[PDB]
Amino acid sequence: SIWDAIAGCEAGGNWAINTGNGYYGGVQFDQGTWEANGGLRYAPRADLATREEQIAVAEVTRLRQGWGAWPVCAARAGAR
Repeated sequence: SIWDAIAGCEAGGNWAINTGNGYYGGVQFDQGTWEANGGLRYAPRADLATREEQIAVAEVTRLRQGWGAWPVCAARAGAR
């Protein structure tokens, strides 16, 4: 559950957060990155997808992009 720690850091654990800052949901995806990593299969934006679906897209993103996708929070979670 490394993603729960990242989501604590990115979003205070609110997987449905949508504050209008350019980023969405528990791990603060921008829209380009949600769609490029297959997110539209699940929901129109990351905050409209479930925690499990957001993690699924985040696993694809990490494999494609690395942890550099979450510049501080991945470190705070112990990440590779």
